[PDB]
Amino acid sequence: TMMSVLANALRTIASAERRGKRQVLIRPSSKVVVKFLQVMQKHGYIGEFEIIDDHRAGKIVVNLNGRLNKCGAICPRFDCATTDYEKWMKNILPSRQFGFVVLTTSLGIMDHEEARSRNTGGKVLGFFY
Amino acid sequence: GFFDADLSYPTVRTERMKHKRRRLVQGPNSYFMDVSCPRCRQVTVVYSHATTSVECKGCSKKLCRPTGGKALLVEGCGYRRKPD
Amino acid sequence: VRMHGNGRGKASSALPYRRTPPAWLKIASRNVVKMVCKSSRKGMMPSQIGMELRDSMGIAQVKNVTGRKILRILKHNGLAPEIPEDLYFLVKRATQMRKHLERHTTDRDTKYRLILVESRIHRLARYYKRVKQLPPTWKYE
Amino acid sequence: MQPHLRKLRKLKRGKPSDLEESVAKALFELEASHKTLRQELPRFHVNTVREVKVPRSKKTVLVVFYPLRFLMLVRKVQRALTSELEKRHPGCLVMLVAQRQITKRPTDVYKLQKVQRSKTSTAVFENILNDMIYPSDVVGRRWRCRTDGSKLMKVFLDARDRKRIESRLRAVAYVYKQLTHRRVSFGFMWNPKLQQVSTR
Amino acid sequence: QLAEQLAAKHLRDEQNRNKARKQELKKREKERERARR
Amino acid sequence: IGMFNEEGENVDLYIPRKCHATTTLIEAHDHAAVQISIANVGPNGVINGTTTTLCIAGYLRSQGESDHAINHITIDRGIMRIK
RNA sequence: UGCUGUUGCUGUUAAAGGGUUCGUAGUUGAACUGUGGGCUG
RNA sequence: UGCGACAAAUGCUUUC
Ligand SMILES: [Zn+2]
Repeated sequence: TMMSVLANALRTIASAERRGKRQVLIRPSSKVVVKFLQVMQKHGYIGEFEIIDDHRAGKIVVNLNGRLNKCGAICPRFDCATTDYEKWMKNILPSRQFGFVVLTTSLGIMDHEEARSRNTGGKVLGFFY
Repeated sequence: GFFDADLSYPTVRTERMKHKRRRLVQGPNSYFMDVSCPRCRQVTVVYSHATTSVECKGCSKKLCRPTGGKALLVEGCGYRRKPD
Repeated sequence: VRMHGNGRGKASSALPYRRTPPAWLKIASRNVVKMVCKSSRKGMMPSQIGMELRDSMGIAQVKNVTGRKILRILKHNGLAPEIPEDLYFLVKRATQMRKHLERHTTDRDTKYRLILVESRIHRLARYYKRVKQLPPTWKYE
Repeated sequence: MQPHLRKLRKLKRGKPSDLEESVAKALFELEASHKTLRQELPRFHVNTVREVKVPRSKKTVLVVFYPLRFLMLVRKVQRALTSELEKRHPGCLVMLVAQRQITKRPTDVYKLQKVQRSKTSTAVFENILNDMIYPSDVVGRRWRCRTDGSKLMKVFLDARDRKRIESRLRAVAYVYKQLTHRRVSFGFMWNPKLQQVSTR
Repeated sequence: QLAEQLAAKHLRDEQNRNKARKQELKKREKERERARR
Repeated sequence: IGMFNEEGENVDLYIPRKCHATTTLIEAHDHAAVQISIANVGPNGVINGTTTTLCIAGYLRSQGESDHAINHITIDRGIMRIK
């Protein structure tokens, strides 16, 4: 059965980007998925997206602009202190000049650069570049 | 051709050829009808996919033969699809 | 059926988005509730009650007309069945198979299906005991 | 003591306001002189009346609050009551809204389990929107997330009701923002089963 | 003994509910007379 | 555009082309990539000096989807009418 | 020595998927209560 | 036991 909604959605987006598609439909949706997409949008990796209501777990239609290379989830969600950011950056990011690691913290869901500036740790959710 | 497709706003031709649970938003296939009676001429509301026995009150009471899909209506009655 | 066997079928009903009565339905809510209780006294189970109202009576989704579900109405009036409906049907199936197997002792296909049904009963009774719908010592035969 | 003052709240009938007195006057005169409203108005009364001015509208909105106990009472005669009150206030749009309570979302998991779902802001806000458009029903809902970061909610109505509600949509959106502090946009759908949008 | 202690203290509330219903009806009767005159 | 030293100058030689359909870099060894120029026409029906140029990556052509890609590019550019 | 593999291995044919199912400890497990607003630069 | 005032998230001038 389906165990992780976030992992299912990120795999679907990555495949459509690799195949050169312009739009991709994601099902089912959740609050965590929407927050992850907004972090991507803020940094310019995807376009606009629309959430459709169906009285169940809804669906999302996302517009792609060709700038995304890969996105994926990290399972299980390992704990990350403020001293572990360097280790995660060197292990799953192509370089130190671009790419982001997404975390969930007490202050909300954010990328590693914002989290470090505010001096907070948390759990790793995924990545994109 | 020459026209792209928006996943968020599909065309009527594509949306019509879809399973009821494969549409953008799922929904029913059935409806209700107003049905008359043979030699009795009363009014009854009948489901389009009825499987139990639907009978006319105070009459022969034989109508709505059940099948594997839509129910069959006896030729002695007139039926009209109700709105909504 | 996916809990046991190799079936992968997907056939079910799809509820509508708009949960309002079609506005040609003139039955009041209190009449529908009395209409549900009368069918129960005749001896019908809640799943059969819903179909009788849907087929020849104009009422689809009793919950949309009267804000309550059929089993909730029966529980309030004291007409709920002693054993949950799905457990009653599974127990009845196991009894009919066991009666058949004493006359036909070489029907090895039926013996296989009986093991599947009895496992399902123990799994279902485990859940009902946890949510306190069954006595803690129900103990299927 | 004024017989028409019976149709107001017992707290506000001591020193009634001008707008409340006019509405209470119309309500009392309507009980005797209407076939449909004769059998429902004897048990009704109103909490308060508030007027809202829509910018660049040349029309005012009269919002009438009533207690939640009369929800099914008002729904039965919402259309007749609305038109009759409007025939007595030219240049105004009336809106019948019930008074609801909201429980602030708790920060404790054990408290969150005991919250009555009728009192969440999600359930209350959508019930207020249904009150303002009652003869119509929502056939769809979507949220659009712009690249800048704003999320806008769009509500779709049936196209068969366009001729009866189109002229009121601007006022509905403004009052909704005034009450719930949330934005809303409107659209119309011919054949909502297949999700077909009618752009006039 | 525990059951008998619980039963009376939890089944005397029926009388209190009856008192509440009777009180409200009297207030309605008062309001109905007020509407009479 | 490109990599800057932070000394003020560009250190990235040969900024490559980007496919019009998919916005993907075109490598030096992509011998199936093509560039097409379409003439502009004056009001009288006679061509004009200016031309419209587009590029298609090799992967699209080998898959056989370049024709579909070209159509949507020209519809958006307004070179031809959709209806 | 990524030839003990959590990071990080292999299992059609090179060594390796149990003949097929049921099942208890164990591991894993769907969505939802949730955009604060108004005035200045 | 009587009396005064105000609410009520579900109409008692109500339903059967
Ligand atoms: Zn007949």
